[PDB]
Amino acid sequence: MHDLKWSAAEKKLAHHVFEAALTTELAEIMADFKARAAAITQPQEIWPLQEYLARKQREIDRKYDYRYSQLLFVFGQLIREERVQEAQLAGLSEEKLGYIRRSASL
Amino acid sequence: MHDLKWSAAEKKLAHHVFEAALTTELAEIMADFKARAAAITQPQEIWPLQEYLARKQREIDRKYDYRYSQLLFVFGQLIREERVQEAQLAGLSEEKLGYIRRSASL
Repeated sequence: MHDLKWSAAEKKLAHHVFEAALTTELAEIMADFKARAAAITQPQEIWPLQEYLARKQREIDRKYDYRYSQLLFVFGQLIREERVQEAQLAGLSEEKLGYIRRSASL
Repeated sequence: MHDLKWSAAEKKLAHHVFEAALTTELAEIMADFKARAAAITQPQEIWPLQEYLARKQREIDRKYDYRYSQLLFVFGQLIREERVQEAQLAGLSEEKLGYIRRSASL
């Protein structure tokens, strides 16, 4: 809940970085899911798979919050996870980058 | 909601037939699930897979109702689906078999 003004260039650059990170992570999840599915030998084993999928959807939902008021926190958190690099967001304002860096400290 | 008395031999035979049918159907579902999972190419496609799994769990839950008051209906319904044959339940009472046959008519 950072109420700053975003330029068109800022929303464009943010969209590119958000998408790149989300795409990479979802690819990872899809590969893991498929692996787990293939490894199933007994019907009851579908249960733990559903537990995984639920946890992953919730995780993604919370982490990839595409609301501008939240994007500085999101980016910081992705930088902390090493899914985004600060260089990718250099076009954003210095104010924004400061907030992102602080968010990468939580 | 058929309130009849069941002998030990009757519950034993019923258990054998119930298990045989459930085992076959769950094997089918597991194979289909695995096929669908393997065929997924995009993350969003996990959604329709979850819709399938939910429908299948509900279906099984309702159909394989292991309560003695309901087993004559269950068996009749499985006979109608061709997952059980009446010969498998010949050891049950004639009264029970009559109820099963009527249930196979719905």
